[PDB]
Amino acid sequence: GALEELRGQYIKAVKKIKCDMLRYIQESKERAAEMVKAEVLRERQETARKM
Amino acid sequence: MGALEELRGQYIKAVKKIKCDMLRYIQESKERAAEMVKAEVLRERQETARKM
Amino acid sequence: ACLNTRFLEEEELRSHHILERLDAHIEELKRESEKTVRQFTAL
Amino acid sequence: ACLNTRFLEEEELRSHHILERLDAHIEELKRES
Repeated sequence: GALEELRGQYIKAVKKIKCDMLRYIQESKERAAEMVKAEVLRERQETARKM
Repeated sequence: MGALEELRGQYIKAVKKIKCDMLRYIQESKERAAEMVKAEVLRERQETARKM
Repeated sequence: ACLNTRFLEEEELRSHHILERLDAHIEELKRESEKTVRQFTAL
Repeated sequence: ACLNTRFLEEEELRSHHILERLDAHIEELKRES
């Protein structure tokens, strides 16, 4: 009844909080992965040097 | 009445733990990012050595 | 190079762990609240 | 460096944002409670 519904709301509210943190953490990984490409591209400047 | 306070208390505790976890995760992530700044200034030693 | 890839691999590991801790705080909420409901519903 | 300093800057901004909106959402449901 009222108590079980109130429970479902608190549960659904925290799960939303979890979704926000998830999207954030996924964006973390993408950013650190984008770093990888960025470092590979500055190696390009040094391999032009070596030619 | 007391059930309402309990359920409210349990929600608050859940989210306050999530915030504590994110606070520590973030502080750790920024230190790891700062460590990546040091480690690479040190990689210019190889460049400045090449320049010597 | 290998600083950043190893950085990412670390990120991946920390991503899984913080994820566990969030699922924990949720599962604990589900158990605590289910008990509050069950017992007050007996009233 | 300017790569990784640019990186640390942005994580500062986006981590502050995530904490802001979370502190908002706790203030939200407690005032709803």
